[PDB]
Amino acid sequence: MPESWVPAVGLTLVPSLGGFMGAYFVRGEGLRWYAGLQKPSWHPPRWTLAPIWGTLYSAMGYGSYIVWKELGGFTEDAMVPLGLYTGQLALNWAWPPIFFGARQMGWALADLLLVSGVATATTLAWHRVSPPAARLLYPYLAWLAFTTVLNYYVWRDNSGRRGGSRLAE
Ligand SMILES: CC[C@@H](C)N(C)C(=O)c1cc2ccccc2c(-c2ccccc2Cl)n1
Repeated sequence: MPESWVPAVGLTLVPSLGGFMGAYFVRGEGLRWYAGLQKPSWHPPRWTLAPIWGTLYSAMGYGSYIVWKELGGFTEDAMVPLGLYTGQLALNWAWPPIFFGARQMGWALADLLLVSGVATATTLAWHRVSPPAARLLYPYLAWLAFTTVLNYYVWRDNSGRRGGSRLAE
């Protein structure tokens, strides 16, 4: 039944819901909390990147199609890659603690799950089965890349107070 593939759309929508909740914190009252925290001046509007999921959303769907092209459809072979993404992503969903509160600066946890979670699961499955699909992710690298640098600016500003010895002259 065609319904078997339909979940592919759901596969990409699922992760979007998780990241949204984390972004919702800084987006809302967190803004007040951020007043204490310093955000890089080159930081773009919150409503701008927040929509990124829309960008990754479509890519994840079409990317899976590429995998379907090689396998010829959904077969035990196809279940391993796409299935892993749904499963591995869920296990990772359990990692973030800030989702419940986020009141604490621990927001950094969103960064690790965000980047490694979405990339680690997709990379092992799609890359091996469909290397070309990895290119489709292209924007994923840029989006995740911003969080790495963006996170240091906020955390370093506060965390900078401690671990100063970590840096050399
Ligand atoms: C803090 C500014 C955020 C909203 N920004 C401009 C982003 O591009 C962004 C988008 C996201 C989308 C999904 C999940 C997370 C983010 C995070 C982010 C990065 C590190 C820690 C916490 C968050 Cl919400 N940051």
